Amino acid sequence: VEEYDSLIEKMSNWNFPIFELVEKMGEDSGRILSQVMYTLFQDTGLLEIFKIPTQQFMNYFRALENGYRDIPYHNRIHATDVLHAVWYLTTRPVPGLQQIHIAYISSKSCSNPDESYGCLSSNIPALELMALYVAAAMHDYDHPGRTNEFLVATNAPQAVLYNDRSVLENHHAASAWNLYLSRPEYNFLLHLDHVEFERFRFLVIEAILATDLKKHFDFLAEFNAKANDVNSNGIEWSNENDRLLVCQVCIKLADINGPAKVRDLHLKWTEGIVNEFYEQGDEEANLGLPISPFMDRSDPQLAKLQESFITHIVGPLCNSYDAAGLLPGQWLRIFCQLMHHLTENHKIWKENLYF
Amino acid sequence: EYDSLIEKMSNWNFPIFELVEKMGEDSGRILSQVMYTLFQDTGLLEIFKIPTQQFMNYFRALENGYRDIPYHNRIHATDVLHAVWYLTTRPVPGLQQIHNIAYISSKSCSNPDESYGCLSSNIPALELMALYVAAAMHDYDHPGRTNEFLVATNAPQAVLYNDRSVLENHHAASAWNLYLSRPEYNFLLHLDHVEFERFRFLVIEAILATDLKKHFDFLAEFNAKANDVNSNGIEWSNENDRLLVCQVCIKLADINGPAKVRDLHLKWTEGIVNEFYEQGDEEANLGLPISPFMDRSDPQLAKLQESFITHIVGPLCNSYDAAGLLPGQWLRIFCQLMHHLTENHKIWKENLYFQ
Ligand SMILES: [C]OC1=[C]C2=C([C]=[C]1)C(O[C])=[C]C(C(=O)[N]C1=[C]C(C(=O)N([C])[C]C3=[C][C]=[C][C]=[C]3)=[C]C([B]([O])=O)=[C]1)=N2
Ligand SMILES: [C]OC1=[C]C2=C([C]=[C]1)C(O[C])=[C]C(C(=O)[N]C1=[C]C(C(=O)N([C])[C]C3=[C][C]=[C][C]=[C]3)=[C]C([B]([O])=O)=[C]1)=N2
Ligand SMILES: [Mg+2]
Ligand SMILES: [Mg+2]
Ligand SMILES: [Mg+2]
Ligand SMILES: [Mg+2]
Repeated sequence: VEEYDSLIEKMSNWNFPIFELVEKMGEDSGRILSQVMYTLFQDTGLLEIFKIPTQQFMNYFRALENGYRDIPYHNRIHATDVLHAVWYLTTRPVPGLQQIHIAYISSKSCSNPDESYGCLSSNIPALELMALYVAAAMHDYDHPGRTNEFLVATNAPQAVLYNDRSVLENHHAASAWNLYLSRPEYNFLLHLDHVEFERFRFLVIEAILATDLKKHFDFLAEFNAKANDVNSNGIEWSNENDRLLVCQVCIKLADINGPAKVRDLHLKWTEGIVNEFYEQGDEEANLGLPISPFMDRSDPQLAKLQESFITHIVGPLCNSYDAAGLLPGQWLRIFCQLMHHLTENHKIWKENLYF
Repeated sequence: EYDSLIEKMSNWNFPIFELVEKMGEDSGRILSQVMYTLFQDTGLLEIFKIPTQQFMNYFRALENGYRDIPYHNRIHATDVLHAVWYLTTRPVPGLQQIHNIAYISSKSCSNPDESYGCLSSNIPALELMALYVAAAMHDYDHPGRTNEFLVATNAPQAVLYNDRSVLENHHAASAWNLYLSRPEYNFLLHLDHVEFERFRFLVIEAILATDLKKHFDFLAEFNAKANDVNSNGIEWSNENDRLLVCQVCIKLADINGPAKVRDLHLKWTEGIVNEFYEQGDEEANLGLPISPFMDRSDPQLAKLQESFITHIVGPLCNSYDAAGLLPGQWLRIFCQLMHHLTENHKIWKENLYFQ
């Protein structure tokens, strides 16, 4: 209860210094995702709204956590960071977004300054935002630190099992749900009815499956058509598919936040993913496979990787989200914190490349 | 045996149940024998230098993976394989030829003249083999339940595949898993990494197209390309246009019954309802709502047949026929299975309206 208010205050910062929390937990850093999950459901009130008994909640997420491996990047910490991002993006105030309001959540840890500000929490039903948060928690569960391309190339059992389509992302969702159903001391959704649960599950899976970057430009196209058509009105908040698509793009952005954060955090995350890349290159080399781009430890091209990734993947996504007026910011023109971070970071790396 | 069979199968209404009966004790080998026969007829054995031993090893395994169930069995698999072969080889009125990169011709007929074309002339041999192999696999290890049943009951397969195309993913996944499960099966040993990778892709795409939840999606996409009056139809040079044609081809092959002689249509109908009723029997036992048309003690057999021919089969055949891809002959044009389809559609409309 003392600890609760300490943490919720730290996480109200977009640049939540998570690695300090991992260090502060030291010995019990393995429980980071379960503690943050609890904290955020309390903050959003999702516990009271769906009458979630704490024992099972904690049972499940404690299991989920342990399903994340001890690997540089695709671990409990990443899962937690992404969960934070989606929560922040869906709760915090957005300039010029209409409010509207089947239950809906509010973050106890802030009210919309005025009526010129809206929250996604006001426009997306609580059931749907819970899916997104739970999806964030699961989205990389039991990730083996290899890419889809690697698994397909090597005809890995998983790759065969899923016919080479969204191999990891299907496995994340499948083994996560398999866990949830694997014992009754996990069924924290016991107070949702058949239809609510069916739907919840659907929404979670769609959210997880959207994190595959092979589908990146497809998702991005579909979103600009709906949201960023100049002759259309953007997002019909009343429409089921328009709401899902918003959440899909939200988690997509949450999953790759680093370049839109302070350098300190961006670089820590970078360190993690390349270390995971190099382990894969090490294995590729051993099996006599062509070493994937930017995975040859004896040739980083770290500037080229960062710039390419910001330019081709992160940049266009954030601009679509920003153009659609869905990014939390404040009035002056509008100041969008992570668009500043993204631009500052994009410039630093353009610089290291050119010179 | 060879010349006997190939002559019988040159009939669109190939009387398969006679062949199953004629094979009697060796009726379990029907799919492997027909597979062999048709690759010989098309010359696919010589073109990809396929060693018979492994070919037969694999397909004999594949056969055994088909269960002893009313409808989704080796016989259905064989029927569908026949349909795709017939549709892709036989002469099509008014279709341009192009190449008759390897292409096949059926030893068991030449285009009567230059006013006739074959699909075999317009789709590469690699791609048509995928289709045929896909037909063979397309229902492998089918448990005689619907996707909706497996999803409803949170069956392990349904969880494994996150409720998307559950059976169709399993058909392709466990089929390929078998092919790779021992080297005495590798009949494609003379394709290079790229050719094989691609072949596999094409096979899976073909199998996954047989999910009827994607029916209206596939149907839309096809009429857009093929039957647009302001577009120039099918670019036979284009990879995606050719795949889509094969997808629609197998789609149509999987549900051919209504476009066959009433004798055959009704035999197939008998099979599927017997499979339906076994599922209803189980639904009843688990205290689940019995799915439409699955309560043996209440067939509504006319309503099922009429609905299915009108809403699923009818529109598909008309799209294929409008796009001028159906084998037929000049007079106007007589399309045999359009006649069958219409006569059958009328007989069922009649049993409904009147009885
Ligand atoms: C959150 O903070 C950051 C996250 C960063 C990052 C920097 C900060 C970064 O700097 C260059 C790179 C990545 C990155 O590559 N993540 C990632 C990649 C793939 C993958 O699919 N790869 C490498 C093939 C691919 C690349 C481009 C397009 C398609 C495929 C799968 C997963 B995952 O979590 O499952 C995650 N993430
Ligand atoms: C080859 O010749 C014939 C084939 C016939 C047929 C008559 C002749 C027939 O008469 C009623 C019905 C069927 C049929 O239903 N096949 C089938 C259906 C579904 C399915 O998805 N069902 C039942 C829900 C559904 C029904 C209609 C529309 C959408 C969904 C899954 C699979 B399978 O193999 O997995 C196979 N096939
Ligand atoms: Mg991932
Ligand atoms: Mg991730
Ligand atoms: Mg099927
Ligand atoms: Mg079938």
